[PDB]
Amino acid sequence: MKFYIDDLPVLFPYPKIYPEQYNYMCDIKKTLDVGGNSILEMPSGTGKTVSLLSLTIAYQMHYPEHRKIIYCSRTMSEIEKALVELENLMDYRTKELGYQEDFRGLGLTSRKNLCLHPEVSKERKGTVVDEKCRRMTNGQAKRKLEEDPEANVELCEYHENLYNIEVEDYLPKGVFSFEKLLKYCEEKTLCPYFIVRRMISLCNIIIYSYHYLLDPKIAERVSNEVSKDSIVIFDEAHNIDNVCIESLSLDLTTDALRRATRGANALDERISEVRKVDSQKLQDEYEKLVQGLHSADILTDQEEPFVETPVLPQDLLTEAIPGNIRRAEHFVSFLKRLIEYLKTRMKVLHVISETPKSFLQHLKQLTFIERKPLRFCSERLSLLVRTLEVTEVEDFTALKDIATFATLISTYEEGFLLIIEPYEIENAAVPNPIMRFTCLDASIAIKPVFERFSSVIITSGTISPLDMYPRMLNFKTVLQKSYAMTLAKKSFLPMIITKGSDQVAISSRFEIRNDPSIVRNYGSMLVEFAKITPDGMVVFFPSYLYMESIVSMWQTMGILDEVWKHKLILVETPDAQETSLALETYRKACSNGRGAILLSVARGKVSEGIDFDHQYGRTVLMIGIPFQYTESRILKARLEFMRENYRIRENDFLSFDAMRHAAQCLGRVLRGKDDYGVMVLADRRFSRKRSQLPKWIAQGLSDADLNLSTDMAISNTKQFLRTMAQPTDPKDQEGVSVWSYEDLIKHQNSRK
Amino acid sequence: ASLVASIVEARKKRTAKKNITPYQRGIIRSLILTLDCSEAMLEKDLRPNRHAMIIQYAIDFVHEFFDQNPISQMGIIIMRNGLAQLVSQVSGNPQDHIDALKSIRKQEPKGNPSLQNALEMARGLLLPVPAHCTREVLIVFGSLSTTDPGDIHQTIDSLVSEKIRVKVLGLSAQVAICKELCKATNYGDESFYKILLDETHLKELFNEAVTPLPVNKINKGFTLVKMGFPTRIFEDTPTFCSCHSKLVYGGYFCPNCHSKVCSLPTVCPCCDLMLILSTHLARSYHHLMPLKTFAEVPTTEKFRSEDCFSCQSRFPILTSSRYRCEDCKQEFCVDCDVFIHEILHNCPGCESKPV
Amino acid sequence: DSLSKEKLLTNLKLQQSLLKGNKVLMKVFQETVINAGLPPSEFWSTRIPLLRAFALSTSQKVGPYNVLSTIKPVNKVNVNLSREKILNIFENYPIVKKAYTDNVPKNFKEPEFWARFFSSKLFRKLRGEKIMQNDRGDVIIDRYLTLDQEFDRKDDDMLLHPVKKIIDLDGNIQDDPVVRGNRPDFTMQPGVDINGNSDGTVDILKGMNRLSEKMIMALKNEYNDERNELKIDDLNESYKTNYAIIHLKRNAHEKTTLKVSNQQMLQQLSLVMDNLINKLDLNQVVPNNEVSNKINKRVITAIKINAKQAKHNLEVKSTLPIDLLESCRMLHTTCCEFLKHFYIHFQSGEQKQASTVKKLYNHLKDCIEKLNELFQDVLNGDGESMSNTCTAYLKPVLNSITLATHKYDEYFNEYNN
Ligand code: SF4
Ligand SMILES: [Zn+2]
Ligand SMILES: [Zn+2]
Ligand SMILES: [Zn+2]
Ligand SMILES: [Zn+2]
Repeated sequence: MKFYIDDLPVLFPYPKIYPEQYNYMCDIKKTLDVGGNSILEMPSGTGKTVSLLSLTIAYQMHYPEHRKIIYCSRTMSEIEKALVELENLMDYRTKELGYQEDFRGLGLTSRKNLCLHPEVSKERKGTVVDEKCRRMTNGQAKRKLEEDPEANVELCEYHENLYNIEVEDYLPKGVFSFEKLLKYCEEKTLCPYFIVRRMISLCNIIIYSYHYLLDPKIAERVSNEVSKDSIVIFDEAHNIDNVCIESLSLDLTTDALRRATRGANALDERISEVRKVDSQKLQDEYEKLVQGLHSADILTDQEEPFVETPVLPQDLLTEAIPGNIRRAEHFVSFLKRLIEYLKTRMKVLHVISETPKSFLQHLKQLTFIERKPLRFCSERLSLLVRTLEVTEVEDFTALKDIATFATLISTYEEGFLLIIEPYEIENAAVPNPIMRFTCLDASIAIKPVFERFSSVIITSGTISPLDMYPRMLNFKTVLQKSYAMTLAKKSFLPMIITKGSDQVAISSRFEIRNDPSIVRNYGSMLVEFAKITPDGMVVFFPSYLYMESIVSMWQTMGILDEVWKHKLILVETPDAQETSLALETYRKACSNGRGAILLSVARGKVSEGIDFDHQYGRTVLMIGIPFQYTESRILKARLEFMRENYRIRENDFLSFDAMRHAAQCLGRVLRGKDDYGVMVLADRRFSRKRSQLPKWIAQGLSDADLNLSTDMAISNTKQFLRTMAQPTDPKDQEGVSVWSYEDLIKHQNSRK
Repeated sequence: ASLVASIVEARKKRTAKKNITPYQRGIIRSLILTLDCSEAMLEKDLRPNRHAMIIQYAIDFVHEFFDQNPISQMGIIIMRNGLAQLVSQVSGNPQDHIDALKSIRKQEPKGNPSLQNALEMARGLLLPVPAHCTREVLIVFGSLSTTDPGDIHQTIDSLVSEKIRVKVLGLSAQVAICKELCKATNYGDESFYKILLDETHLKELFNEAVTPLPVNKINKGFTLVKMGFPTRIFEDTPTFCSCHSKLVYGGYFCPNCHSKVCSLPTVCPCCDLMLILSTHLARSYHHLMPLKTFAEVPTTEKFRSEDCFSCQSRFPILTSSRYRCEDCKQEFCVDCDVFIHEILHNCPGCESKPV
Repeated sequence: DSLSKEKLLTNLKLQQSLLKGNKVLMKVFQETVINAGLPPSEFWSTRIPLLRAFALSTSQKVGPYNVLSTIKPVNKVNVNLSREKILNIFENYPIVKKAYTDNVPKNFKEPEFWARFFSSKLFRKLRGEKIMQNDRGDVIIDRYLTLDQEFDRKDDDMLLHPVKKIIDLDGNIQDDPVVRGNRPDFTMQPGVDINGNSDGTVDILKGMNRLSEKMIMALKNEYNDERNELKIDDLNESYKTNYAIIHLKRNAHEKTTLKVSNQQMLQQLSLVMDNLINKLDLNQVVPNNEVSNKINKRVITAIKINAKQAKHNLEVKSTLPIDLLESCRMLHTTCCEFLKHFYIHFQSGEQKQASTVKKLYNHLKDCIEKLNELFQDVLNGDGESMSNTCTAYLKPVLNSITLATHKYDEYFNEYNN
């Protein structure tokens, strides 16, 4: 359906549309015309992404700016689903026009997902895949093979075909799904990793993860070829503060120092071998450090720096390497005594939380190691590894951590704290100690996104409320509001269970978690939903050890054995391969109608992008409040941190963040205006969290449902399944929840 | 507001029944009645038993189907304890099915379902079925799980290849597998998989399910059938029947081999031809031409008559229960209109109207 | 498969088993095949759906299930040992089948055998219970532990295959596998002790999982697409009943092998209105008891014949002896079987069946002579007084037999001559 908005011809692949999506597109168009930022809470039971794609394609083709559009996603599965949605959209628009328009827009992922060389791809670790792909495709391999054809450091045929052909002739114009381009590059023996690394400037739009946005090692590399004036759109980035912190927080082990000593000793022995063959390469490196040439100055673009950038590219140094570490032997001895300092600061007895300034002051007090060499150590080590040709870096890969930490702590001192603890494992036979680094502000990595792009547009599904996100991130929007659906009748059924059918108060606190009476209550609930579950049902808990503890004693006393006769059960395996095979079995079980029951963490891998619908999304349990573990020093420092800066209350934030995780888990049931289910919540303290609930979620929640028990919960689920076990008149939703185009026109005339 | 609620519920029913169309429907039918003795139907949530009201309502359905569709033949497969069983194959005799039903009533139900086994031997029962004889199976299920010896999807595709349409009637709620079964079995339609809410709605589902089903153009079976009536002779001697070899005072003659049979509508056992009467073909002309609904006029207008055209009773005033046949332009009462549409098959107002 | 009419005729052992199950089918079989000489191939050729029903009844098996989770031992535990449960365990667990196949005939007897099998560690281990090292079990079955572990690794190897891409979470975890952040808590790691050894709940989860994939491969035995499953029909056109309507045209033809006028009907209407407004007389209607007597004569003439029919308005009681009665019953039944096969012969419409029609017509002529000598024997042994009953009783089947002979003769003269 091709209709008109105020200035733009807008197409839709369906004959029908929802008003929430329509007004959402209207507000997006207003935000595009005004420029700047916006935060919009969409109703997660509305199809959003296809409307987004239709509006962006129409905006790009008709608007004479023709700004690039940057989709920003979380998971490769989300990227692939968006690829399928866009391919449906462009097929529709090609059929509508009678022709395909010129366009390119693709995804982005790793070599481990993209190495079509069958030998390099077979390695389990993506670090090993990247290392071997470097070793035989880095151009050093090509130069060795060109100099000596007998020099058997080979090249990938998929790599070499991309230089046999041209970069614009890598693909025919259009949009390719990931399986489609993998089939194409298998047919023509092409490397899609280097293809998509060469498609960054060439595609009109882009979609990728958040790691290649935030982590500076993989951030500026994408950010070079993208336009300054592009359109930025996010998706479900409510947990991006965790990703920002984990991109800038590091820990230390005794294994790290041991591996550092071994790598430094083997590196110095190789330096002795290199100086006894030919000191010319090291002399050339030393005079290039005298001149002050960096890794980008000396290395080509194909070869990459060995120690990738720990700090932001805005926080890099441009002057020369100091004379203390300018010589290779002097740098190696300096690194050795740095490891000596790290070892003698490693052996503490109790918990210390010091500043980077305090660490640097004690560093200069004890030894004579300075902040500018600690910044330059990463570049110095990368240039040393490139010159030395030490390609077996298995002993040498640990020193990347030390150079990363040194350049991080010698650049960052405020908004960051250095934590030193004597217990790497608190529940251990022996105390391994640890130094911890803490990222405390999440606005730092999204700051260069803010000053790089004006049209930064932010959205998610269950982001409620909005105000603390311009607190935790130092920004503001020109406009922000939220959206709830104008559904015909309620088909998601939220209620709060504070008590079992025995009327016993229920919770999942980390102290009273091993309370066997409340456990017996919990399994009476498990029995009663296991007896009644038609297709699928999922239970989450705040902590996977506690899941394993309760399911272990459950199997021990046999209620799992007797509920075995109803359905199957799957639990989130530690290996995500086994978890994927488990999801395949559950998909086949709901396909044949046996059905299974799922267990995973509210902060687990299933909770961050996995969808369930119409037999998979049928009902989801949450037992207790999904809190983060309380005695995390990083958590307490961040809690204090955000209170001193943005006056953010600790317990209020903890409750709000637990509700954010719970709402993110519970949003994996409803897709359009056709799915249905019962939303069951099990804690006493849930009743005071309607404000922390999203607007549409708490809209279906009743005040009588704030305190319910298992018996009338069972009753209400029965009358629910009898209710939508029956059909419904289309005329009850013909123009009030679903619109025709004529219904849209009639609403437009009603508004004007 | 009680009459207003009754009027708007009758409007919703009328919107459901607006599609009064003269579709060609399944007349030469072959039926399989899949039943289950599993332990799920032992539950006393239904009073006296799920299996109890299954037995009596199945007896009622047997009687209603043999009345409304006499020429068809219907079989009974019982599921019990991991392997389904056959107690009655397709026959023109209800008595055998009724005796099997009361034998099941006398016995206890217990077990666990194997729907693939039930479908496989149902497939073998419908294997020597002629193309004009439409193949249909009715499904009841009181559980939410089924273990099966092999995969169900090859069975699904094979039964789709065998050109079958099947209704499934579940107990608790909708199951995705049975929804997919009715979808692929019924060319994407999922109106064939329905769940009850109480016993009244259950009986209404039975009364709907007695009726034949309209047939598509794409599965065309346009042919002829070689039919012949028998001749009743009220004979003066105990005489052997062809089937059971027992001495009967009177009976029929075959139109070809002149043999006698006990009952109608039955095939010949000897020269092997379907022997019916005009009653059996006469039973479904109200399917062949239906009776469209009658115009309930409003109380605002003046009326031609203020009393019923048919039962001759005076019409009430707040609402106007004067229901006008569009084929006859005569208003009738709600009582006569409901009775004529449920039982009768001609409008006496249209008999009054000359053409 | 073995589902053709040829294969149903081929399964002679199944025919033997069902014949041995039935009784009157046995008696029919000896009278036709053994006494009269009917070939078996066309004995069973009229019973092909019954053969198919027996073949389906014999050729079916049940769904797999977990024998172990269901069965509890319930102090020597009592056992309701079922051989069906034993074979359920056998083709559930080929390790148990292999432990069976070398122990009953060689090492120890069957009851001491299954006593050791209930005693064994592998019993409670493969049962829904983590194995305890305190348990003594059965040391003979303890040699099967590493054999079953080899079976576990081999089954994992054959089960392992490339995973569908959109479902695969390995692409998600390998999307950015070079992330060096911080590891999660003790919460997210599996349940281990202070020595780091696990409780084995992941191992029993693997075992029940592997049970589910054995169910999946039991379904997946001898006995692109992403676009459709990602397509959504919620905002699409509903399915249309493309059913054809029927219309009627009606023109009934009249049957194949005086008129009053408007003036006449008007004047008779005038007369009858004159008589109606004139007079009605009550007692003029009584008949004169002679015309009423002939009325009674006609009524009683109807009553006599109709009530004589109504005098004769398990079967009826018979004066026949039971031996002669059953002999005429079975001869009648087999002659009906002949005549149904004769309609199979004649309605076949093939020149291929000509010698079959000839030889069967000889058999029918033998049946005719059997009936005639039967009636002669009942005549001379009973003085005809009930042999009249026997002949009148068997009369309609021999009448249709004669009808078949006359049809064969008339058609023979039509096509031959
Ligand atoms: S060029 Fe591509 S396919 Fe070849 S080794 Fe490198 S990543 Fe693998
Ligand atoms: Zn009979
Ligand atoms: Zn006949
Ligand atoms: Zn009336
Ligand atoms: Zn009428």
